[PDB]
Amino acid sequence: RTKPFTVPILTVEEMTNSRFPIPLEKLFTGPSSAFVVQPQNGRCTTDGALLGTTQLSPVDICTFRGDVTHIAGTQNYTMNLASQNWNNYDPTEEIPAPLGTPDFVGKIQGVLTQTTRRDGSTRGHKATVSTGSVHFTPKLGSVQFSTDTSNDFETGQNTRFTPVGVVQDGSTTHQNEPQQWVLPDYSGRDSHNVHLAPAVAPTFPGEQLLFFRSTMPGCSGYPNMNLDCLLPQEWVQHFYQESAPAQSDVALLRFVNPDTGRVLFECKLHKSGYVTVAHTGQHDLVIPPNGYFRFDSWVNQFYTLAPMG
Amino acid sequence: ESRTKPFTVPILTVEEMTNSRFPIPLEKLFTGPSSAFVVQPQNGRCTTDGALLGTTQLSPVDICTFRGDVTHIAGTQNYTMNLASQNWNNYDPTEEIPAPLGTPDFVGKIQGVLTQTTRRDGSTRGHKATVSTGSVHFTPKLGSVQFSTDTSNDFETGQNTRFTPVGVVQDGSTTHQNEPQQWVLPDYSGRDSHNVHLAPAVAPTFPGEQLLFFRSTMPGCSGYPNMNLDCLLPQEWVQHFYQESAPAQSDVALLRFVNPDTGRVLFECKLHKSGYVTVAHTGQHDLVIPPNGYFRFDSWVNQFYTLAPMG
Ligand SMILES: CC(=O)N[C@H]1[C@H](O[C@H]2[C@@H](O)[C@@H](CO)O[C@@H](O[C@H]3[C@H](O)[C@@H](O)[C@H](O)O[C@@H]3CO)[C@@H]2O)O[C@H](CO)[C@@H](O[C@@H]2O[C@@H](C)[C@@H](O)[C@@H](O)[C@@H]2O)[C@@H]1O[C@@H]1O[C@H](CO)[C@H](O)[C@H](O)[C@H]1O[C@@H]1O[C@@H](C)[C@@H](O)[C@@H](O)[C@@H]1O
Ligand SMILES: CC(=O)N[C@H]1[C@H](O[C@H]2[C@@H](O)[C@@H](CO)O[C@@H](O[C@H]3[C@H](O)[C@@H](O)[C@H](O)O[C@@H]3CO)[C@@H]2O)O[C@H](CO)[C@@H](O[C@@H]2O[C@@H](C)[C@@H](O)[C@@H](O)[C@@H]2O)[C@@H]1O[C@@H]1O[C@H](CO)[C@H](O)[C@H](O)[C@H]1O[C@@H]1O[C@@H](C)[C@@H](O)[C@@H](O)[C@@H]1O
Repeated sequence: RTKPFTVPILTVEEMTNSRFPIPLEKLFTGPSSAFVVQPQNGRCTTDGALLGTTQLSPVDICTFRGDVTHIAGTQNYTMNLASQNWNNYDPTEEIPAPLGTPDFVGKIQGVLTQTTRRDGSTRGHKATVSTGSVHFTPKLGSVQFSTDTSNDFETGQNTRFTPVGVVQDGSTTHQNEPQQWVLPDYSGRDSHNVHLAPAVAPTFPGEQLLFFRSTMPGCSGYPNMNLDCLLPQEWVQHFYQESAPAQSDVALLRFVNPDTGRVLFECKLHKSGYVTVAHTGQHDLVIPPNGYFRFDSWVNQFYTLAPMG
Repeated sequence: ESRTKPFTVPILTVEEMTNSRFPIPLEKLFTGPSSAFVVQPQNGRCTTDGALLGTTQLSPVDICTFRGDVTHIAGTQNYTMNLASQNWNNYDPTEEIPAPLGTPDFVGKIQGVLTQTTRRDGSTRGHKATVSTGSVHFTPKLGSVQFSTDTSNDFETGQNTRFTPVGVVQDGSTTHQNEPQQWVLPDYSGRDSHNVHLAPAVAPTFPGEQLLFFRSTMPGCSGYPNMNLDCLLPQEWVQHFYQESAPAQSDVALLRFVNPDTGRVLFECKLHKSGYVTVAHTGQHDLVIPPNGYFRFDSWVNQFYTLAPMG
C-alpha cells in the first residue's frame, strides 16, 4: 500500500496561524455564504502542493524586503520588492504575488529596519503598509509604506518590514477593518488578480467550514483582530514534507481529548486542503487545551459527520 | 542495533528553514573555533530523539516574545511586565526550566513593539519598546521583566499586553559591534542568583572537529550592533524531532549534505544525539552551498567515525 497520510500531533495552541506570524488560539465555525473564503496563504493540498501565495516559513509571512526610495515631501517610502533570499522578484512567474504577501485588506503596522552596507550602521522606524491602497501593487514589484520619518532611510540599501499587528480609524465604525475576507488588488486598481488558490465552501447539507483562528495584535484604534486560516501553518509544512497521496475525497479526522480519551468531534479534511465540520451557526468551539487531531481514514464526500456538540 | 522507526531530518534547504533563537529565516552555514567562548544557548535545544531542553519550545513565532500585564514606573517611560505563559495562564516560576519558554538566551537590547488591547471596548495601542536582557531588571525566571518605551500615560494596567521582537540595537558612541553578545546568557533570575536547568554547554570533542552553526542576521534598529546570530539546530529540526521521536541507535547521526540536482554529496557531518552538529574543519569559513541542497540522514555511526574533510 501507498504512503499513510497523517496530520501533526499538535494542539491548537502549539501551532501557528498561516496568514500572519502569530500562534493559533481557538477553533471557530460559522456560515460562510455572505463572504468569499479565498485566502492565499496557508493553502496546500493534503498531498503537499502549495497553492496561492503559500510558502513554508512561518515567520516570513506578511513581511517585505527590498530597497526603498523616499516620496518627495511626504513621510512615505516606495519599496521595490526583492525575493525572500534578496534575489530579484520575478513578476512574470505564475503566482498571484510574492509568496507570503498579505492576503487580506487592512493596514498592517510594523517596523522597517535598514542596514547601511558600507559601515554596518542600522536604523529602524515604525511603518505602516495599507493593502487597500492604490500603491499596494506587490505583483508589480512595489508597495508603499507610510512612516514617521522624512530623512532617515537611504537609497540602495537592504530594508526589511516586520509585521506587528493592525490598525483602524477611531472615528470609523469600530471593527470596520481589516477585512480578512477581501483580497487586495495585487496589481493595483483595474487589474485582475491571477493564479489564485480556489475559493472554498461547504458542499454538504448541515456542514460549515472549520476555521483555525488567531487574534492579530491591535496597534491603534478599534480594529477587527479576528483572523481565520484554513490550515495551521504546521499542517502545510507537514503535508509538504510528507506528500502522502490522497486515497479518497476526504480525510476523516477525529479531535480527541487525551484526558478522557474520548473523541470530541469529527471533521473532514478535504483533499484540496480545508476543513468542514457538521454544525449550523456561529460557534467558538470549547476544547481541552491538550486536545489534538488524528487522521482516521479516507472516506468519500458523502460521509455523514456526527453533529459537533 | 534494533528494529525501530527510522530516524530522519526534514527535507528542507537551509533558506527554507528558520532560526531557532529569533523569529527570522536561516541564511547560511557557518563554522569556526569555539574554545574561546561558552556555547550554551537555551533556545534551539532538542535531542535527536525529541527531548526539548533549556527554554526551547515549538512555535517559531513565539521566540523572544513576552506577554503579560504591565504597570508603569513613575516619572520614566519604563514599564514592568508581569509575565504570563504562552496560553495566557500564569507563569509558574517553579517549573523546572531556566526561564519562561522562549525567553531570549543572550545579552543584548532587543527592540520591538508593545501592543495592548482593552478587553472591555476593543481599543488598542502599540508603542516602540526595548528590552535590555543584561539589565538588573531582567528577571524572567521570577516572572517579571522591564521595557523602556516612548509613552508615559498610554498603557493601561490589568490588560493583555504582548511584546513583538523586531531586532537589536547598540550605542554608537561605544565600540562598534560590542553588543548584542550572542554567547552570553542573561541572568534569568537577575543579580546574585544562579541560572538553573540549563541545556549543557557544547564543544566538539574530536580531533579536527568544529561546530556547524546555522546562521541568520538579526535586523538592526539602531547603531552598530553585532547582528550575527547562530543556532545549533534549525527550528524546523526541533519541531521535527519533537514530533517524530525516532529512537537513537548511537550517539552520532551521520548526515550528508546533498545536492538533489546532481545527486552528489557536498560534505558530511555529525549530528549528535544531544542535539548539535559538528564538521571536520579548522578555521572560520562561510560554507558555499547550492541553494537547493538539503541534509540527509544516512546512518548511525559509533563514537570513533572520522568525517571526510569538508572543503
Ligand atoms: C489617547 C486616546 O485614547 N486617544 C483617543 C481619543 O480619546 C479621547 C477621549 O477618550 C476623550 C473622552 O473624554 O478624552 C480624551 O482625553 C481625556 C482623557 O482621557 C482624560 O484622562 C482627561 O481627564 O479628560 C480628557 C478629555 O478628552 C481622549 O484623548 O479619542 C480619539 C477618538 O477616538 C482617538 O482618535 C481617533 O482614533 C485614532 C486611532 C485615530 O484614528 C484618530 O483619527 C481618531 O480621531 C484617540 O486615539 C488616538 O488617536 C490619535 C490620533 O492621532 C492617535 O492616532 C493615537 O494613535 C490614537 O491612540 C491609539 O488608539 C486610540 C484610538 C486609542 O484607543 C488609544 O488607546 C491608542 O493609543
Ligand atoms: C542621524 C544619525 O545618523 N545620527 C547618528 C550620528 O551620525 C552623525 C555623525 O556621523 C556626524 C559625523 O559625520 O555627522 C552627522 O550628520 C552629518 C552627516 O553624516 C554628513 O552627511 C554631513 O556631512 O554632516 C552632517 C552634520 O553632522 C550625523 O548625523 O552619529 C552618532 C554616533 O555615530 C549616532 O548616535 C550614536 O549611537 C546612537 C545609538 C546613540 O546611542 C547615540 O548615543 C550615539 O551618539 C547617531 O545615531 C542616532 O543617535 C541618535 C541619538 O539620540 C538616536 O540614537 C538615533 O536613533 C540614531 O540614529 C540611528 O543610528 C545612528 C547610528 C544611525 O545609524 C542612524 O541612521 C539611525 O537612525
